[PDB]
Amino acid sequence: SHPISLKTLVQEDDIGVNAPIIHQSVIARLTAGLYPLYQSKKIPFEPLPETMLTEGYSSPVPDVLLYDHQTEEAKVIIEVCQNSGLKHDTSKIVKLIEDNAYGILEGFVFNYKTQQWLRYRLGDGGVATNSSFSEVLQVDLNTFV
Amino acid sequence: YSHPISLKTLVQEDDIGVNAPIIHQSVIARLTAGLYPLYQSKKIPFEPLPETMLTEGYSSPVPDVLLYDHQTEEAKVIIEVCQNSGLKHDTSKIVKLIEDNAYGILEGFVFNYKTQQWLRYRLGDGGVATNSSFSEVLQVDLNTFV
Ligand code: NA
Repeated sequence: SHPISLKTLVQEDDIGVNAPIIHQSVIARLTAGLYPLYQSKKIPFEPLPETMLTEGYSSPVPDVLLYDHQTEEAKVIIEVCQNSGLKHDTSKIVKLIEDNAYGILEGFVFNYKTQQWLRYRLGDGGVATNSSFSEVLQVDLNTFV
Repeated sequence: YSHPISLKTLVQEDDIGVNAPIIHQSVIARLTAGLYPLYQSKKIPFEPLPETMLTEGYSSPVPDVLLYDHQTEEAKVIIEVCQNSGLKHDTSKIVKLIEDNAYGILEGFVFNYKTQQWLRYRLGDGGVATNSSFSEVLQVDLNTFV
């Protein structure tokens, strides 16, 4: 199990200067947790951290994405809040999914301070819900953090 | 675990030279993922962290992967991932981060994914890097993960 829980890291971050470390730790946790499912062929998409969707200056760069090498598209994206709001950042992922540019089917936002998750699925009319379950991957993403 | 696509295959397939962003981040993912269970199991004491700031500000260096000592709040091992065009830069960078700064870094590595070659630099080796993938700090061959 994790040598240091997210709860402990958050409890110890009195001045808030550890936020970047905690954020990258979540990225590490998700990437490391998902990777063996990919290598074992349980999931078809490669987990990739901090990967640009395009070469544009303004390209989105999701904290974690699930990449389909065959179609050259990200199918699931995960954003970890960092000194930012869960709700705010979710309104952002919804637009990314509903504008249909990138082939993204599902998105998540995780607030590491409260360990709360929001999910959005393409086709859900712009309304997000409180879920950590990926229907694309068939896994509970909260299990990895 | 075997990698579904080898780095060799990825590079072979990118004749046209436009897939560097994906290949580079895949290397980060493989190193982070490969090392993480050693940290979880307490075989190594340092957390593998991708693209993490060494210090405060937009001035901070950000190596591709580092091994973080949560007790001293320092990176003890850093890894840069490059292709040929960045090799000279990244070799100079790891030496300077280790010898011209006080970040607590004991070892640095450059992995060139185009050639799949490793270089190592150890604090105190007088600026001279060698062609090794073995971390003495971790007692681990980093090449086993890529
Ligand atoms: Na790099």
